Amino acid sequence: TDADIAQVQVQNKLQLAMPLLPQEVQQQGVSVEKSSSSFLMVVGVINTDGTMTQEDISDYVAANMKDAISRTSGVGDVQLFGSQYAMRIWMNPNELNKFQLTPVDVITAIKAQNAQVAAGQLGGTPPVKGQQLNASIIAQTRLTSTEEFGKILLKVNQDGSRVLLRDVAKIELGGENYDIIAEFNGQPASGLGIKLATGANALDTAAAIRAELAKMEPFFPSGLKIVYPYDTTPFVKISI
Amino acid sequence: PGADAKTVQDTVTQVIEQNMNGIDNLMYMSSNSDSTGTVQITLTFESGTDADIAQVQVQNKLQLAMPLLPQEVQQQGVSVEKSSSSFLMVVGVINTDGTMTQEDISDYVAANMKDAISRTSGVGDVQLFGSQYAMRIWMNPNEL
Amino acid sequence: STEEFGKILLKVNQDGSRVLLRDVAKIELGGENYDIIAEFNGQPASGLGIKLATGANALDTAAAIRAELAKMEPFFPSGLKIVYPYDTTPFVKISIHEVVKTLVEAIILVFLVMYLFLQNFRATLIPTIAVPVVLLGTFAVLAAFGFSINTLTMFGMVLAIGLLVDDAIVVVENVERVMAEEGLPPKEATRKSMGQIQGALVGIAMVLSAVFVPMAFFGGSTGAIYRQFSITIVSAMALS
Amino acid sequence: PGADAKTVQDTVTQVIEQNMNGIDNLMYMSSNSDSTGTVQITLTFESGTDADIAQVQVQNKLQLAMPLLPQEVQQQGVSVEKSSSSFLMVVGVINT
Amino acid sequence: LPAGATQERTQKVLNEVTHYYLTKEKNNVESVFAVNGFGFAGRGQNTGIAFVSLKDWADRPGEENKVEAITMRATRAFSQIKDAMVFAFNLPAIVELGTATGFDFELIDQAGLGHEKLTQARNQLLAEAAKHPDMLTSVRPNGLEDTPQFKIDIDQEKAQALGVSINDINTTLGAAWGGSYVNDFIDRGRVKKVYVMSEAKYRMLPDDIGDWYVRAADGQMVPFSAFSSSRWEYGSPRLERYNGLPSMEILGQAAPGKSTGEAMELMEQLASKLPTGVGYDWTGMSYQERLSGNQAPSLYAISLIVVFLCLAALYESWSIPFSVMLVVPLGVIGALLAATFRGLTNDVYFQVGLLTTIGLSAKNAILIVEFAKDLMDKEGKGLIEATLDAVRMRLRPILMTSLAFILGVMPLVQNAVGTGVMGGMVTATVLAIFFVPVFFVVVRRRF
Amino acid sequence: EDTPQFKIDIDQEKAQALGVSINDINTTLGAAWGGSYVNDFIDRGRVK
Amino acid sequence: GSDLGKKLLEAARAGRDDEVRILMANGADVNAADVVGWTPLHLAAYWGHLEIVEVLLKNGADVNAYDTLGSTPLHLAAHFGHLEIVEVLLKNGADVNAKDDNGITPLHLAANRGHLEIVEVLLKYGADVNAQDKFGKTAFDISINNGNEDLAEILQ
Ligand SMILES: CCCCCCCCCCCCCC
Ligand SMILES: CCCCCCCCCCCCCC
Ligand SMILES: CCCCCCCCCCCCCC
Ligand SMILES: CCCCCCCC
Repeated sequence: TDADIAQVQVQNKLQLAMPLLPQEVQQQGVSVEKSSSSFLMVVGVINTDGTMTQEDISDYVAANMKDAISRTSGVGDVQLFGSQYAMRIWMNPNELNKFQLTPVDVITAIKAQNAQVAAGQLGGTPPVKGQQLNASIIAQTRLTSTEEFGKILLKVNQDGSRVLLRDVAKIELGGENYDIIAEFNGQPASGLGIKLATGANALDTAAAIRAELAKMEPFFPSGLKIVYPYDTTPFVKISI
Repeated sequence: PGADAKTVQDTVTQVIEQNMNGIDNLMYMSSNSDSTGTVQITLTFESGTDADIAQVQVQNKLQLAMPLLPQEVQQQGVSVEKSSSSFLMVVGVINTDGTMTQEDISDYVAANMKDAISRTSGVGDVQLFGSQYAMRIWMNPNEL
Repeated sequence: STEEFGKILLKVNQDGSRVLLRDVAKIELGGENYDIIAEFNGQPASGLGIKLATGANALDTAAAIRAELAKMEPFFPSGLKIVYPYDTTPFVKISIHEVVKTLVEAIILVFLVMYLFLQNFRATLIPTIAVPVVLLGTFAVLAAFGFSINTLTMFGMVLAIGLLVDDAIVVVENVERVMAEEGLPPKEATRKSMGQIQGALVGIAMVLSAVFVPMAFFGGSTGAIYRQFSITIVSAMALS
Repeated sequence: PGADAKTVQDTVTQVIEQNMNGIDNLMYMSSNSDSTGTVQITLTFESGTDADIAQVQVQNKLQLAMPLLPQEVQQQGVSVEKSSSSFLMVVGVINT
Repeated sequence: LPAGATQERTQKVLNEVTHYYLTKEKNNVESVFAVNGFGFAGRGQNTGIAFVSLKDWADRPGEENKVEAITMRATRAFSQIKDAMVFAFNLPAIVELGTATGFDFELIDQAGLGHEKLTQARNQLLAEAAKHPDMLTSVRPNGLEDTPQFKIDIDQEKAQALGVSINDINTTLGAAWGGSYVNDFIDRGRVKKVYVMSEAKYRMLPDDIGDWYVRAADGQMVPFSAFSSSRWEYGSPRLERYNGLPSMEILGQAAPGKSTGEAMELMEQLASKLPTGVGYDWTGMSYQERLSGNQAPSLYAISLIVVFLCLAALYESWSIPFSVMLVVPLGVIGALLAATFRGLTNDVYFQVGLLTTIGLSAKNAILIVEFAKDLMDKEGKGLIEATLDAVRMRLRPILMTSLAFILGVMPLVQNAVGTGVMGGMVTATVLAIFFVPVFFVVVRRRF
Repeated sequence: EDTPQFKIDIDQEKAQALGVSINDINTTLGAAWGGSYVNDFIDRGRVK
Repeated sequence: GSDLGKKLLEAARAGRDDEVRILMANGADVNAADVVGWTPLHLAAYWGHLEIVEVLLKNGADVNAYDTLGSTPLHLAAHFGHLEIVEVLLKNGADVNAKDDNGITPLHLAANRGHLEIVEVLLKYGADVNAQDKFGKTAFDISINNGNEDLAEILQ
């Protein structure tokens, strides 16, 4: 069976089912992948300085390495042994009840004040006669720091005090999920579990992954090293 | 509609780019995000790659990433096309007597001419330079 | 219609009087956007960018497009005119025109130069037969390999006609020479003449293949252009 | 769903049909829009054509129309698959 | 046009550009397709292209009426224009490829430096490229510079106090100023869009922001000025990315005399001196022509090895092959003189032109050597005797083909190209009839 | 193998009686104990 | 703006010191406005070019020039953390209590982005700590909303 055709047929049928799926499941991104059941190689990532936590290493791999390895031809599936960071709002139910608020009010406030608005332009098309200037209007942009999420105004009291999001929750960067924790010879690590795409060559794909990692190595932070704890390709190369 | 370069990149460009994975024989992926409220993401492939397979693989990974884009972009919708602006010819349509705007000309070409040129023998693709009519509501803030 | 959009009810006031969309907004048919202002010699303009279908004919499609536009003439509003600011058809015609010229032109001059030296109309026809046979043969091999009639294959075929003329002269001249210097009959003179050059002609086929074939094994854009000249010339030369 | 033949044709069938221009080895294209809401555009290809590539090239050109379609039509989802006109057999089921 | 330049201004330039072409080039120009709004560096109100359609080749006689000539004249007259950077340029031979001369450089933000820091790292590379005119020329950014934009902050406290939802505020703003696609309608049996937007004269200057009113929860109509506060700042109207990461495309070419390969090697050296977290990659033609370079010597090597081996089997000798293969420069040099004298360029047509001349001069030599060698083998003749008999027997047919060629080419004597392959074959024939005899005797004496 | 799981029933009458929404009850429960993906933000140039 | 005035704005914005110095010699308008009302001093102050700020002030550039929304160069310098440009501007007679159309002072902007040293220098040159924006918010109110205790200690 041509795997490229098999994927197109499977996805054609999935596309009919996609809108029937819950709203939350679609936003997590449904993925259709053709690959081997097991791993080609694992690309381990450790910090020899100790200036980065196990959380920090996983976040760097996700944001600065994974996407490029996932795009590499011959790579069927990439598995992050860890999790990319997310703006974690840790709600306190005592503090929420104290100001008569719910998780609903927290969710409404974030959607309202972490907005990327399309506000249009000054002197936009079609303009009037003898128009002077043409400039983009910049309204609200996405929040960038934990401190900005901190000062999200939830409500204003009768006396004139303000309830901020930092008053009813602990706000920090942290894994989208906290399920996967990797360790290389005791010391903490992240890594990419790379599966070989259906039909693609093992050795040629391995070379292309190394080639892409080599382009990143120069731009690593302090004491971030790559390690190869699992690789099937060296056996193939030497046995031949 | 009415989005700045940064808004487009942060909400559309980065989201589609992040989902362009498991696509065969990719060389590089350049993209532009400008203040006309527009994004273009060109995926260039290895020579001898089946351009039909290369397009459907790109088309498929976008569709699963469509729920992640904003309401206004999903509504507008996103198009995937093969990139070879090698035209056979370009037919210009003009108005000499000055009874028609470019809006009126484009709409006539779209309604009457375009579909007929498309069905013409040996014509692979047809592209209208300008858009057909749209119902414009020009709001008055003093009256509102 | 605009009337229907105008009569959209926004509000009903206390007294019973109405507020419509037309009362708070101007309504008309217009463009989706007003970013572009297209003009052709300071006159409002639009257009159609047309692309050729896979395995189609650029000359037939072009003529067919002009035929369809000509039958839309009587249905156009007043002032509307078709213009052709860009067209690749002119260049395709010339690429074919030069090949037909060079063939006709070659067959004439070979006939003259064959008669100027050998001085008999019987010998002058043998080039006139062989050159057309090989060119028609070349078109069959281009079709089999799955090439098109384009500038690169045709200006490569122009250079090929030069090689075809030599193979025609080399054989006939050597028979006419062997007949002159030994006085042999046409049949035995040919057997001896071919016996002298047959090993060399096979040798030349390999040597010119060695020159022209590796040109086609370049990668990417350059390789694609080089393949057009390579397959045309090697095919034409090998058939000769 | 719940749209007459005319409204279904004007908003879906024409929008899809007018982007099915220039597909490799396309002989003819029969289509119909009915009062139930259904569209069924059938593209029949030249004998010997690779049916899998034929499907792919239709799916590519269909995604030009997909943005222009109504919101509810996209919600129901649009299928692109190789078809056959006749039933091989009918398998009846009864209760005795 | 510069930053904050309107559509009405860009048209006035395009009007003057079209006025020039239909006036001062009425003999040459057929039409001008003026497109305000679009550009090949970026889009917007402040950009435009003019597609100039010329008349037939016949109606434009001489080199003065060609594109290259009209282009240089056009750019001079448009240098006069006040608030614009206008210049004409010919279309590339193959529209499908692009510019297809010089290099295409992508400068990449490799470690989340941001927009403002990559802007400076680019300016540091541009400044360095300017200090090597001998190697690099026309090193420029292929994109728009940062422009003024109207930052507007919504006071969340004031909006909540007056009882105004943010949804209503951002929608009122985005719909009025930006325009909002609502739903579809049917104009004469065809589906078409419905856009709500402010009438032009209420969405032009910051003064107009104050004229927009959002209804509060209590019922009051709150003006936009009550809960808004605006200032100016600089942001990019066109952000670029390459392989997921932020980038800036830099175009350029090798300086006259220098190869495009050298120019790239310097650009690589200059790039290695930029701030940390700033990488680079080669895209477009630079990616293509770097793939070509590696292959070239391997394919040249195979060509000669196969030629040698094929001649070796033909003649049954390792040495005699060289007598044929030494003819290559004799066919080549004629074409090179014809090119340099008349002023042609070494292009892909000219290169395949050389290969055919080499091929046909080799063809002539292969028979001369074959006849010469056979006379020595069969009839037991001497080296000089056999060579002299060979070149005599082969003189007529070589001159017959050569006469047919120069008679076939001289209708072109269009005059410029007419001497190219004419001169290439004249020397190829003249030299080979004298030099091939030499090559055979010199080789068979030594080996 | 099967494991103990905390079954929780929502009395619809008592909810309607007090005037609490059912969506508010399920969101509050789902968000707090499960986690709610609200929207995206920009962490040093990247969407997260 | 003049023909030269345009090249001074581009040069002042860029940071090309030599080009400015020659345009000062050729008598380029030091008070040449942008489309939005930014003088070369604004552009130099915003993009942080100390050399050009000093050279422009030397050639009689207006230190209290304001754009179409009433923002002086001191706003731009204070807001974007350009310490030694705030010093130079205040020394050459910049209005430390300059209100834009929103009633925002340089002290407000410096406090908001949390540039501690600039806030002290502004206060030293007599910045009004009790000054309010259109909403009625002091530089102190901005510090407690951001939760900057270091900044909150100073502003009193
Ligand atoms: C669109 C592609 C069509 C292919 C046409 C091929 C025609 C072949 C006919 C000649 C065969 C000669 C074999 C040597
Ligand atoms: C029977 C003929 C005797 C003369 C032999 C000539 C052999 C020429 C063959 C050259 C081609 C080499 C193939 C690799
Ligand atoms: C006998 C030599 C044959 C080699 C085949 C390749 C020819 C075309 C390559 C031209 C490269 C020139 C670069 C300026
Ligand atoms: C591959 C070339 C071999 C040459 C050998 C020469 C024998 C004397």
